[PDB]
Amino acid sequence: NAAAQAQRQLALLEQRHGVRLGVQVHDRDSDRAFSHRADERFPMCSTFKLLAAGAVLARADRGDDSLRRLIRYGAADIVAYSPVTGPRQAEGMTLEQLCEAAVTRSDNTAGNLLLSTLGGPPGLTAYARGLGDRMTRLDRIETALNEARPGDPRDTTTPAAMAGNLQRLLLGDALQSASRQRLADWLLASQTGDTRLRAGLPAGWRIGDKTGAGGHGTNNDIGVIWPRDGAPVLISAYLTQSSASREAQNAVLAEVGRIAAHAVAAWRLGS
Repeated sequence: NAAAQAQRQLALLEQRHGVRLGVQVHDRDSDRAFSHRADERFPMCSTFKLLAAGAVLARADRGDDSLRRLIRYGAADIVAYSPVTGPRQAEGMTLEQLCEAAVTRSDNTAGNLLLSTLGGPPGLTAYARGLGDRMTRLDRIETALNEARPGDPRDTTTPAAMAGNLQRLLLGDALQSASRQRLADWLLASQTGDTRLRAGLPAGWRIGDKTGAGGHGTNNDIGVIWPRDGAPVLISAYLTQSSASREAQNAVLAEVGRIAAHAVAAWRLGS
């Protein structure tokens, strides 16, 4: 069937690029799924920012925080790759501006500032447990969490666990409808994955995605695909142990996107 063909394609792709690849895809239209290593652990890298923004939105939903709250921070708090938070440091930024910077732009200081409102990495882990995710754990802050050492449990998820979180946050009831829309909008506005999953999608399809990259040849992309004419598709793609360049890694993820889009189309056509 289409799921078996997609799984064979992923196995061949993994072998020819010398990587360890973890993928979960779930098409909400046909309700069908396929996966590869979906129960194995992979380093999250910046993909944690999707969860962090979800946790902030959930707090806003229950009145435990406010998206309009102004957060002050110092030059001493700035870490690498902070294109939004760096220039705004003296004036501060609101919680919603920080969520947008973290999700849409992958701003690292923004991610750390979100974590600071959640009780740190332990707060994000607790949030994941509340979503029914028994695997994901965050232990470090940016950029330490990007080490991505094989075998290290810190700062890891599984493709299946993260796909479940995408479902609850974007498509289910973990967030109120308005907050669900905000998160989708921040993800759909991202460009950081233009050469990753999005590059493999048919014309007119959209993806709201969160990328990440780290040590040991780690490069990830997770999100929700909205096809041109179909219900949403959850996708979580984690790649690690590449010996190749970043551009080569990105092209592997683009091919995962093509494999996923073809399976969705095949389920639609009845192939």
